[PDB]
Amino acid sequence: LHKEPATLIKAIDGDTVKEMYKGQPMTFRLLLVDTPEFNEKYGPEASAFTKKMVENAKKIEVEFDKGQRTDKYGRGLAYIYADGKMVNEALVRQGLAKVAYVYKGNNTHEQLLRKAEAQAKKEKLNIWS
Ligand SMILES: Cc1cn([C@H]2C[C@H](OP(=O)(O)O)[C@@H](COP(=O)(O)O)O2)c(=O)[nH]c1=O
Ligand SMILES: [Ca+2]
Repeated sequence: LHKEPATLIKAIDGDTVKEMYKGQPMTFRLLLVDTPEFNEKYGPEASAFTKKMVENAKKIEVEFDKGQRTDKYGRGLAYIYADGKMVNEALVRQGLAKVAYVYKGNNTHEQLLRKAEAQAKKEKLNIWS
């Protein structure tokens, strides 16, 4: 895989972010994770985590996997990086997302994220508390 540029348009919630990619606005859904909805427990906190992460970053990047790049709702599916740090993984490491939606096409970083989840679980972090 490789990183490609994008600029933040707007944080949306824990695992969705509006970004400009190849000069077009689009909503990205983070691969391999599931944050709770804003209305659920840790939802506000997930949204807050992702927001600060992408808003503070001098450089946002987008990384498509090998399978499909758009989901059935037209959302981009990618690993998103903030100054080189992966938002998907960072959420999971903090117990603010579960590893989820692991489809055979698009799972390059599954084991990395599962390793993070294990550590979050060990620490009884947030969702795991
Ligand atoms: C993360 C991800 C979600 N989706 C779809 C499956 C789920 O469909 P349904 O909406 O029919 O449940 C939905 C989960 O997104 P949210 O967790 O953002 O709701 O998005 C994919 O198709 N591919 C993916 O990689
Ligand atoms: Ca969600």
